[PDB]
Amino acid sequence: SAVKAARYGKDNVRVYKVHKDEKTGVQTVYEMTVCVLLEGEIETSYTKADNSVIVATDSIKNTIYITAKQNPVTPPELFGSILGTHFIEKYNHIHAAHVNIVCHRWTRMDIDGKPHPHSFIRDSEEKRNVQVDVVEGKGIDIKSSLSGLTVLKSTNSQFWGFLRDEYTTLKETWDRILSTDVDATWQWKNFSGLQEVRSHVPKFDATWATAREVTLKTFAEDNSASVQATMYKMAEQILARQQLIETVEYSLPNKHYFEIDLSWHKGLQNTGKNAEVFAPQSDPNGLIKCTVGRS
Amino acid sequence: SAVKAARYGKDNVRVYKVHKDEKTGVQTVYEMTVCVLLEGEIETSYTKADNSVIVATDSIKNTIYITAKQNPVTPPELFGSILGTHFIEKYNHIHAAHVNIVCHRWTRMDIDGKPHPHSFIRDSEEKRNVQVDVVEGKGIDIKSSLSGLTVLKSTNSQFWGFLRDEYTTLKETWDRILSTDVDATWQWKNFSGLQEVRSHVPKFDATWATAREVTLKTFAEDNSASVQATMYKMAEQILARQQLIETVEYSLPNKHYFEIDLSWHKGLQNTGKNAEVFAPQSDPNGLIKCTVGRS
Amino acid sequence: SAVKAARYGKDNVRVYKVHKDEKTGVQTVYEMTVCVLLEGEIETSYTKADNSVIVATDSIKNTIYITAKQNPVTPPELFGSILGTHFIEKYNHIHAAHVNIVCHRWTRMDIDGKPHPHSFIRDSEEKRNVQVDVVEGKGIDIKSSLSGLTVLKSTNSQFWGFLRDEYTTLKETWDRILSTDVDATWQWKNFSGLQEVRSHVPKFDATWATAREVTLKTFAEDNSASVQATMYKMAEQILARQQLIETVEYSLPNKHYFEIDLSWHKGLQNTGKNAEVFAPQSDPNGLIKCTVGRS
Amino acid sequence: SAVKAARYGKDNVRVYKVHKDEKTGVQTVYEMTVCVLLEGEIETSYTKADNSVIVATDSIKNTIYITAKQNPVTPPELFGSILGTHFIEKYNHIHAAHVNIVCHRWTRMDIDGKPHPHSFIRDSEEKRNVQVDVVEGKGIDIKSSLSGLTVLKSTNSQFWGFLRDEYTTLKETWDRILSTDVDATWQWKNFSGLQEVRSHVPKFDATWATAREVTLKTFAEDNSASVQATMYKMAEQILARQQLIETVEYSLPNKHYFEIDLSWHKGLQNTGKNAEVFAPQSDPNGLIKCTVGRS
Ligand SMILES: O=c1[nH]c(=O)c2nc(O)[nH]c2[nH]1
Ligand SMILES: O=c1[nH]c(=O)c2nc(O)[nH]c2[nH]1
Ligand SMILES: O=c1[nH]c(=O)c2nc(O)[nH]c2[nH]1
Ligand SMILES: O=c1[nH]c(=O)c2nc(O)[nH]c2[nH]1
Ligand SMILES: [Cl-]
Ligand SMILES: [Cl-]
Ligand SMILES: [Cl-]
Ligand SMILES: [Cl-]
Ligand code: NA
Ligand code: NA
Ligand code: NA
Ligand code: NA
Repeated sequence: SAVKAARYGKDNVRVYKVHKDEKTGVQTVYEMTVCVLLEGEIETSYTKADNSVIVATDSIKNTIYITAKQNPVTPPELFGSILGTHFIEKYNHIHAAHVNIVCHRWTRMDIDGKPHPHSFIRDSEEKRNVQVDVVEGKGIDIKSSLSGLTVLKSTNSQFWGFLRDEYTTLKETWDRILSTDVDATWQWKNFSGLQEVRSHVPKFDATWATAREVTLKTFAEDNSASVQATMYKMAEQILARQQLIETVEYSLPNKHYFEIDLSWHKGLQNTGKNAEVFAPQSDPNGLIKCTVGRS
Repeated sequence: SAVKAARYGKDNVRVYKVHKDEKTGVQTVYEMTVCVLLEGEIETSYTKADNSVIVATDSIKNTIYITAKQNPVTPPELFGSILGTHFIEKYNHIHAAHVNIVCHRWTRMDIDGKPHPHSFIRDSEEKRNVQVDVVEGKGIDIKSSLSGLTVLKSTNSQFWGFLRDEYTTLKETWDRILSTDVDATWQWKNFSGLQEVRSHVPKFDATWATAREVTLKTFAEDNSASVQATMYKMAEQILARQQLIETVEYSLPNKHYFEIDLSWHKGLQNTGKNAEVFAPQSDPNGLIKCTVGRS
Repeated sequence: SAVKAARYGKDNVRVYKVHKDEKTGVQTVYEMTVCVLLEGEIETSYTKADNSVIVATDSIKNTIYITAKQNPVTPPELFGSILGTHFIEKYNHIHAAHVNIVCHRWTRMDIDGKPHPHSFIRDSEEKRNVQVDVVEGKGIDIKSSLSGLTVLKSTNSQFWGFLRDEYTTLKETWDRILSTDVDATWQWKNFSGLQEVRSHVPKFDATWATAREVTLKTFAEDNSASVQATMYKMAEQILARQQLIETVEYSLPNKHYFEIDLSWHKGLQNTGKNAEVFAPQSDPNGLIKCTVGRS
Repeated sequence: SAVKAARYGKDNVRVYKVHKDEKTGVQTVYEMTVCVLLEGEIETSYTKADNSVIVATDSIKNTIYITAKQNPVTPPELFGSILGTHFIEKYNHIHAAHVNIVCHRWTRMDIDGKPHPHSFIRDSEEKRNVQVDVVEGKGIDIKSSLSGLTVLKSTNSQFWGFLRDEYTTLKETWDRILSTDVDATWQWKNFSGLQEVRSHVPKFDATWATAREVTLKTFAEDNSASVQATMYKMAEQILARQQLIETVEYSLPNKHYFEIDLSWHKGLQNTGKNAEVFAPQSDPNGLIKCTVGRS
């Protein structure tokens, strides 16, 4: 037998960094959870018990802290590219570094209508992520995403005209609840190295904001024919506004809210146009995925 | 042996209700998770296999939906009191009803600076809860609360002057991070029945808003001497502004963020005044509780 | 306003201890998660910012490790009583200690039919817990429990003869699935102090084993008339076999498994006696509780 | 823009099936959680709001229940292949079906040393999974796995001889705790269709048992030089015993247990050979992966 693939590192490394403006007294915090997996000429640590080729995962943890100390941690696309580049430049036998970053939300509090200088609030479990693959000789591939963005619209969603056969019981509808937890990923054009990543730094935060705004506005305003149709419109817009993006992938749960027939109780009307009370369903759930690129 | 206590019912009943303003076209959604436990003369269902005294938990589920259909579900203090009163009035052998309600956040989206009529966003995992105990002959006891309100301040927190003995290693500090997930409960004066609860309906939403505002403002502005000292100030204010409240209870985790000594690496300075990068600790965590009443 | 109640300490303190038999070479591991909350004359840490009365929670953490080093950690009833006694004896102003212990399962592996000397397997998420309240002048109150014991029987469960009115839709049944996650707690006679707790040490492990065996055997063999009726039989037996127990409390979810009517599809029969495929329900769920004592 | 990839279906479909032996009266239960995602000529549901090409996810749910009713659900490799084949044979425009199955453990209870005919116990959160990709014209690809198998050995694990530079603080050790949650996947030779899958049915359960036994025995007996070295030995054996397997992939967290230096307290010795009490670390954790194939 042979080692066909191998990667190892440190997962779930929690990092907090604070910036302090000496002038204004205004402090800004950043919190993230970092994973780094390395590949390279490390097969003999598996086959021969040869640990000389292993950069200990504890050392990898240390390197994450040190790197955060000496460099900006925002935007995460940049920090990840610095962190990954470090490993392939520092260690001659390590030819790829895979860096995953989950950014947690610490939003500045408004107290008495005024932004507070050093107090924050986790105003949502929504994340902002990046996956950075730094491969020696092949540049830097970056996938940005937002996840855990949970929304619901109480009307202006439809689902009719679908295939009906002997396995079908679902009734067509022209008015239903649509709720989902949005997972959106935009993959960037391959970058040649750190210098090129640095040259596009302003585009990362701007593109994250545009992806979020487009997702929210399109969800809210589209008279949805289906989750499929709605998510395609989102992806189409994001591509049109950032040429450095090659693809956009959406993954959307369809979190069902069932009508409750209460007519058995005193002829109470609670279906169709009379539907007020619904039963949210934990499971099962639809799962719709699409990857959209350029023609 | 004998039955000393017994209660049974339905837990985790998810409910969604929509209100539709025919005029403005503006829709408002409410989602909650409801638990109802009943007590009474039901001992023989345990001792004699006598199910004639059991109001099936499935029926209890049905009753929650029907009640939500026919009554307002906001404020939750009112809905809970209606739901609990129903069981003790309807069934002669059922002398107490315990109703727990967890309200989930569906916040109206702002699209292009304008409130959207029927789209929403789960803008936080923060909850608003109520525990309503309706006891026949003894009225209605209500405990309101907010939970999952997670905050962090990066400075203006201290902890020094504590007891030092041979079990102590903790260094005194005059500048640290303070982060917690707030759990606050305010217990109302016992109400005589539904009519009295109805008479104070406007006070429930107002008091929830005041408890939240006081918690946030006091956290942000207090130069904290300790979690103990800070939470007492919160409780003191809430009591002063709502006379119908008898007690206020806070339960606050102290979620630690440790300094990282990086001096072993090229004399890098990252402690004390030079501290920029911290390691958030998942566990363990301090746990501070206090119940404050009137003298 | 005034401080009506106050307690503070350390939660989620993970502890691992290994015992090594020098003779046999056989090692035994113990893992637990510990919480300690203290009460006493500590009101001025809340009201006056007086930290001199605070035994830092970090020190409490240290004390847990030290105590585990110097004492047996099994049975948990004993370890908890030692840990709690320590705080009220050591600190003159601390009059109560509340100690919660969650024991995790590390079961010795069988390799080739032979017990392995130092390898283990988490053979279930079932726990064994204790809550120990050590109050100065009032002795030691201990509540032992097992939790997360999840079972299912595919027949020999019934539910008929329950109350039917206009809120009832549930059909009577003489054959259904019964599944639950068992939570059982047995409260011991108050002990006068550590010496008395030590004198009954052998009874703690024996009584835990009996409570588990009785729960499992009664669940498996009882032709259940209801969850109520079945759980009472369990409690009755446990009381009969350990006179040092004052009460036994069960809390049992009724985790529903619904029949699926597939007759709409080619007259497929899947209900009643023909029921083979069921839909497990995540929520809602029945919740049945009972506390049984001695007459 | 264009649709580069698309798949949609139903996730988290919980299924329970019971088998009843009319002769012995012995009942056997199976529970699983199923996901089915379809691909094909369905791009116009995204681009043109054309739902005529959509086999509703609700219908997919129905089809899972019906299929379970009419076919064996064990081994899961077979059930998944039947379920996936159905979709590509039934619908002319659907060219691939992806079926994920998570099997939950319901282990027959032993009551009084005797197997009980219809009572079971969730004796672990360990799973048995399968991922089945049925592609029209390209056969059936099956990946079997076990996950959530959590183990710990208290000695006979080492880690020394690793790379040391200016980012290294980790001390070499010749005796440490090793604990992990095992994730093991074995990928089968591509099958031509259902008939070939049926012909190898006995090999699926046998190979799962061998993978589990090899994992446990090798973990327990190997004087581990590293997680890398140990997991390679496991993979090597599994390949040697089942020729129909092409690759074996392990993914192993290294769940750290830190020594606690208690010497600051009365010279208490708790490190090295004197180490008895450890602090389990929730995070961070090492993550080691390897894919092993045939040379
Ligand atoms: O938007 C939807 N897309 C679907 O594919 C689908 N299938 C359903 O059963 N409902 C659905 N709603
Ligand atoms: O605010 C605090 N209260 C405490 O009781 C405490 N104990 C610590 O170790 N730190 C602490 N911080
Ligand atoms: O064992 C049961 N006890 C109950 O109270 C109950 N209520 C149901 O609807 N089903 C039930 N099953
Ligand atoms: O088995 C191990 N493999 C590793 O790569 C490693 N790195 C550490 O720091 N410890 C480790 N233990
Ligand atoms: Cl769907
Ligand atoms: Cl604390
Ligand atoms: Cl029930
Ligand atoms: Cl590691
Ligand atoms: Na390299
Ligand atoms: Na009554
Ligand atoms: Na004392
Ligand atoms: Na086809």
